[PDB]
Amino acid sequence: THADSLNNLANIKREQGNIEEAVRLYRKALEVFPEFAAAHSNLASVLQQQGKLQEALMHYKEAIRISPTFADAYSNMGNTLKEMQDVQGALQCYTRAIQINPAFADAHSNLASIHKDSGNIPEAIASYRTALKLKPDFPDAYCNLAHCLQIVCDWTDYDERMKKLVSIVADQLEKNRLPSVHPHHSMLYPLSHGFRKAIAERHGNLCLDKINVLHKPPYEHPKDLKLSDGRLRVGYVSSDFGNHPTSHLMQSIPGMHNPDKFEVFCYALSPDDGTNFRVKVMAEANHFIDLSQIPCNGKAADRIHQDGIHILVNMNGYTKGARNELFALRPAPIQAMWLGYPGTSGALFMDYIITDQETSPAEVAEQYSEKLAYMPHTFFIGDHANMFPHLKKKAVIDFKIYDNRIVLNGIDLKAFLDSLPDVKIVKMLNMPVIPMNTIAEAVIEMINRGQIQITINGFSISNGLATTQINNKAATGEEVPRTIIVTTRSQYGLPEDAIVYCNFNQLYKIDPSTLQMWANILKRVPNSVLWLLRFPAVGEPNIQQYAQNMGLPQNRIIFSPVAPKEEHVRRGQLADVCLDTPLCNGHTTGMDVLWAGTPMVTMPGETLASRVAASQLTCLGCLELIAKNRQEYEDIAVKLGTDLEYLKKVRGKVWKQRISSPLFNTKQYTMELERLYLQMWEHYAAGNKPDHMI
Amino acid sequence: VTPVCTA
Ligand SMILES: *CCCOP(=O)(O)OP(=O)(O)OC[C@H]1O[C@@H](n2ccc(=O)[nH]c2=O)[C@H](O)[C@@H]1O
Ligand SMILES: [K+]
Repeated sequence: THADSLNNLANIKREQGNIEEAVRLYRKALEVFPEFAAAHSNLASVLQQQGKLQEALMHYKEAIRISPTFADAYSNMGNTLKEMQDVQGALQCYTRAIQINPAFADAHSNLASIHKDSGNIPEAIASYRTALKLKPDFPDAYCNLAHCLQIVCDWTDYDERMKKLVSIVADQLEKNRLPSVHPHHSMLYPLSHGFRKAIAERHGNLCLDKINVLHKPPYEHPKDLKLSDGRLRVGYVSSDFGNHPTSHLMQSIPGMHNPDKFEVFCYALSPDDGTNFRVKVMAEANHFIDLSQIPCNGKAADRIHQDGIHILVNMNGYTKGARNELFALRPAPIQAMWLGYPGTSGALFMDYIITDQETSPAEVAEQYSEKLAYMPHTFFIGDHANMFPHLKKKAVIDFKIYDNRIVLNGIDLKAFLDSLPDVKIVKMLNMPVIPMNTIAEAVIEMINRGQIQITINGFSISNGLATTQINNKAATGEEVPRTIIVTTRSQYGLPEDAIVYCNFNQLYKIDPSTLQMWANILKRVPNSVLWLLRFPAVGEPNIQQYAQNMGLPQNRIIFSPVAPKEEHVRRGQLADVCLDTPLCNGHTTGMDVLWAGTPMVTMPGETLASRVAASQLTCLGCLELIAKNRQEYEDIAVKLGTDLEYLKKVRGKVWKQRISSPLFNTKQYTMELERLYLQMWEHYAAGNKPDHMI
Repeated sequence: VTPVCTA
């Protein structure tokens, strides 16, 4: 009873976020009563929260030795093992907890979450429904279930589901509980801007609570650039220096920084995955520090302070692998959110968010806890000019003239074309056309028979479906292909004689409203098709069914598998038009379609995430592809699918402007980012505090 | 195999 009062106090101290005081009290409980199963399990749980995973495991096992049927200890032990990447151990614990007590809702929810993470969405949904049957008031299970349903485009009772998510968040905010909607997912649901901001703020708060155990004073920050020989020391912090979308966007940026005025430190939160992405940032940054080797956030943050960083740049936000505890400790006088996270941090510890006028207009500035720091064009950038230079030019084969039926790309394309007798040059600067011919017939035969490659006139000619067999680093975008590649509509079962609208996003970004718009467009344009991905495959029959109920026959939507990075980008050349997802736009995916020369129709919303595509298109200089409402989006899209001369014009415009605009110009981007960094620095060095920048 | 942005 003395023991229980200590334990109960510790429990409350924990819920409040006084982690140190909770630990101290559980240990007191165990001094007074060593065989206290619950106190061991609760201490284990808080040690797990602090990263002390082995010490946690020890206490969970003591709890179970004391009470062999303590299902809750097994459930929480399972979470600890999952955090240590021991999936097998985790499943053994979850299944043991459910065997002890089949009515234990939390264990069902934990099992569901590991099914989800493993790619077993139907089993995750099933386990979440068991949890909700057992305990109907269970916000974590309801919101995680809602995300599973989103992932597979299960829209059963969609509008009441959405109302219920909002309702749960309202209730959770007013009670100062951690909201069950993850900040990253909050963009997909019709929550208020205040709610989205508050969800983010509460998640940042978990990092503040974790760093308080350390007892660190404020760090003292540079007031001038004297220790760094007049150089601004910029620190980029990311878990994604490796094969990840964010590296596919910004891997050239570190090495393009002006070493006369900047000194670049890249802090990796992940170990080296062996990829060229990681090799490049390690080689080209002035300094590369692997913080994955420094688990303790205190020691890791000290390193950033003694490197003397002026601007620390958060590339994760609330994405996997983040360590925002590093930014909670404020080791640098200016802390900015950049590129990797398409939302606000909600946190006081972040000063700016780097964005732009189109993406985040001054009006909607109360979305963000940060001050707006505008790049002059778009804050978005892509490494496509360096990664896929073989797509800078193309040739076609005239089967029956189309730009997107049978396409050739390669670094040595020019020399191959010059080896051929009868090549026609169509001005657009230009598109070589190989006529139907023995050579043209040899190529089409390789494709129709699914062969890997052939040789024509000494040139290597590769089937675009076989890139991982020819050169797996070229397939991933780690190397530029060294062969000429052939890409065709026939490879993907797309019609030779109709308009192909595409969208290559994960299926979770589609909602009922969006698919209704796409169905309207397809009905207005006979024979045309919508080209989607199995992303994941189990989303396919749901999409097809909701489209059938809207009046489209099944043949109007063609699904392809997710491809390796280079194939994905290359095959966008086969589409006529990309239809962007208004709920959450293609971000990296948007840069990808534009690099192929494919116009993208978008309807910007209010969230940062719903406005990225329109910012890209503005920078690109194609204002005619931005819709102000649903009717406009459909008219634009139908116009592009019926007015074939206007299609040819708009495509020609995207094809040229991907080079002549700033969109993919990483040097210009880096230089503009450098100016913006100096503004931020001077503003502060002159005694001022963070303010908006335009 | 295909890396993506995740929560
Ligand atoms: C923070 C991610 C910003 O990009 P977004 O458009 O949201 O893309 P994600 O869904 O997070 O990631 C998609 C990732 O997958 C590549 N991809 C897509 C499709 C395909 O067939 N093959 C791919 O390799 C995209 O290029 C992107 O990097
Ligand atoms: K079952």
